Amino acid sequence: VKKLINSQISLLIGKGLHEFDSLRDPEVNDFRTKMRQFCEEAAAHRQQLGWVEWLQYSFPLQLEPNRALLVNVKFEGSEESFTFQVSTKDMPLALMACALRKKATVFRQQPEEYALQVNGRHEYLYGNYPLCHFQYICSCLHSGLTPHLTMVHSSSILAMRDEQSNLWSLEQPFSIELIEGRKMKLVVQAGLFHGNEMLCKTVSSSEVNVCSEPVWKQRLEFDISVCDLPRMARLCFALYAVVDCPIAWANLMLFDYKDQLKTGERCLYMWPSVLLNPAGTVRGNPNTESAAALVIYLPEVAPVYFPALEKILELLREILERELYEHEKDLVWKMRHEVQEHFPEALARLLLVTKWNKHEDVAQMLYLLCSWPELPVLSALELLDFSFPDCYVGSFAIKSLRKLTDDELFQYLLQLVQVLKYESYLDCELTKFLLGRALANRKIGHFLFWHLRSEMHVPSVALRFGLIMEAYCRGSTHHMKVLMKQGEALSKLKALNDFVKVSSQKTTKPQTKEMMHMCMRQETYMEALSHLQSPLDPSTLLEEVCVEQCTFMDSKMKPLWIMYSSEEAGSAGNVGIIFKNGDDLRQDMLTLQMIQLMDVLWKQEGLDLRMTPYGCLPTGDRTGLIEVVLHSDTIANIQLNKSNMAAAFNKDALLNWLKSKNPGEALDRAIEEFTLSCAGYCVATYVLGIGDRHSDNIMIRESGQLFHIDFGHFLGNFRVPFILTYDFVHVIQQGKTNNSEKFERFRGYCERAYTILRRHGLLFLHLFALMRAAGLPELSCSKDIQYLKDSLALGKTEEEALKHFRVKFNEALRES
Ligand SMILES: C[C@H](Nc1ncnc(N)c1C#Cc1cn[nH]c1)c1nc2cccc(Cl)c2c(=O)n1-c1ccccc1
Repeated sequence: VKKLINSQISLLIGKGLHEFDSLRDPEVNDFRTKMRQFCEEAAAHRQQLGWVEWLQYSFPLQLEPNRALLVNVKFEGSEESFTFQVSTKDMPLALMACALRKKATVFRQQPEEYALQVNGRHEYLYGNYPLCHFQYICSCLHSGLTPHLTMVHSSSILAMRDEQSNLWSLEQPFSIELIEGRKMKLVVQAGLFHGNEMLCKTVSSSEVNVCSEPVWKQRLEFDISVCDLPRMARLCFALYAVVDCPIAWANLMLFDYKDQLKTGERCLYMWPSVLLNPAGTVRGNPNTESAAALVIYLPEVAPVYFPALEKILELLREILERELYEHEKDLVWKMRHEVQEHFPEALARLLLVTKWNKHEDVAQMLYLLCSWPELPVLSALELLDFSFPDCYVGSFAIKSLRKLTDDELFQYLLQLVQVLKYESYLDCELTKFLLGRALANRKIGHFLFWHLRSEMHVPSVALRFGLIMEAYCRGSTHHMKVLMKQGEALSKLKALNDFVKVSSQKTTKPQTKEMMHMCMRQETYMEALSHLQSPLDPSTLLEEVCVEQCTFMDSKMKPLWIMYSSEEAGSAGNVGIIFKNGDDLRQDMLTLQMIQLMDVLWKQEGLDLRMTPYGCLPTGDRTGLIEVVLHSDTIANIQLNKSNMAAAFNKDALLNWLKSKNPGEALDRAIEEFTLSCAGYCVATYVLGIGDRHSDNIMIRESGQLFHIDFGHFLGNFRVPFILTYDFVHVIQQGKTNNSEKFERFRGYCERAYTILRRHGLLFLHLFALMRAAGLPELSCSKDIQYLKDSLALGKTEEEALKHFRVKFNEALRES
């Protein structure tokens, strides 16, 4: 019985559990235990949660940041439905109060015992809040569509819970003896690093010939006392050749995870190259066989652990804040004590002057860290940055981070996961925290898994991600079932796309399309492809898959197009997803995630650019899912101006198009939608650098809202300036050649959107800092990020920045 599970875990996480054991690594062994029971006691807690507390776990709310409204309401055991009229300002209960009395009359005669399940979705309606504060309601009301809810009893929501049954004396210089290696001449650079910059000095070595397997036994000496290496400090090797050609690199913690200094001899299996790399990880390559190892000797010292801590309890400027000439590092460190007293939110600037190479400053720096008032989240995001490796800051950072909402957590989740690659050991506070939150919220649970599942093909993180995944599973056995269902859909889809690629090679679109439909209609594909939660959205219920509607785009990686339909969800149950295999999909997810962040900040200052935030989810190696936006066409299609329709100038295709989708008065609103979304995405794509936009990767929806697809290009990689296209300019202007009233309302939208993002310019900056961890080729250098500072123009005055933004815009009308 524990063997079925372990086995289902191996399947699910993409690595066999037996590969852990088989490592005889003690660090990994107590990781697996200290975490198995954090997680099971977490689940313990879970199966005794109250019923509403269960709803808040399995189906956490969806929420937006005077008039009336129609709502069909059901019950479980039946199909009889009543329509209502409630306003947008009622609570969920008014509805339920009113829902039972129209029953208490048919069945011929207590609203607090209930919840409104949205229909054919794992979404529910309950709480403090008005009706239109809800993400579904304020959404059905635009679409003007009737909400369809279900009165689900407390007895029913406990039934589901039930189902989910589970020292400092050493003052000589530190040095290593080099030994052998196993792949002109050969060089071996080595630095002592803490975070970003180095403690000691650069230390090359004896030259040898590429005649190698080489042997060095040169005693390599480092410029720093031993009593003064910090608790971290990573030692950082690098192997090249000249008469410079990079070869491999390798890092390692100078201390045991269990705290003690590292002696004495060990073997370093190195990762290759492309030139000395403090940021790569401090575990070694799994490729044992192929891998160039390096062997060194970490010398002896008597069993010196690293001192616990009541015994580091030992001990006009401000044209300053928010790079130095550090004839100013002084006054910062000098009067550090009332930095803490009178300026707490500059903790970071301080750590970035603290001496890590000498333990007296560190002990003193840490001394102010424990008394430090906690920070605002924006600040804690800063401290996660690589250049604050320190266990303690990271503890402080995590400490200040518990004041996150599950909503903001979900909003920064992709970065926090990237941060997991910096961590120097396995059992860190961030991991404990993420699993804590994840186990405590099933939407968080969902997306944490997939952020990890999607990287198990990358050797540098397969072990850690694997390890956490398994823990998550030990604490959520049921949710493991639901994720298998998903991973199997994706397994099959992949096979089906392989077939579609191959088949399309030798035959026509109707033939391959009709062939695919049979592949699908096999018993095995119908079972796998149906009746699962959507990896893109766990409240979306992919149920009965419509094969007649499935197709594939006749382009290079032949993405698939899968429609679905729930009968107990009606029209809002007919949804689709896109399978794409071939491309790395992490670039887009980042882009769509940031854009969605833009729509939140704008909405939080009362500005709705009617944006369009479709899910994008990478699931595996160059493989992931994209969410389908029904009722939408590419501009490029629309502008082909074909015959059929009911356009004398190509300029008018788009507008005519718009007209035919919105006759009578509805064309007013669509133009408006159009104008708003076009302001959003124009500013979105200008701030972010999104390149070569053309009518093939811009889509418009019948409502009018336009949105962008295919985000390959990013942060102005080929300075990307503002773009305004004549033919949306022509739609904005309702047809007219000279509609300055409608066009400048449009310029304002843009200016507002731009200024609102500028006041959070720092959030985006902190968030792009952490993503540097992600290996995204168009996001690695220090000055890919300066693109975002000169976009946001964050170093100018608000009246000045908007001066220059105004130049950029005006030059972009001028193209048309
Ligand atoms: C370009 C269009 N794309 C999206 N359509 C809606 N909703 C989205 N979410 C996306 C998307 C996307 C995307 C791709 N890369 N990054 C994001 C699209 N993508 C496809 C992908 C695979 C297979 C097919 Cl058969 C199609 C397909 O027919 N269209 C399409 C073309 C014109 C009119 C309607 C549909």
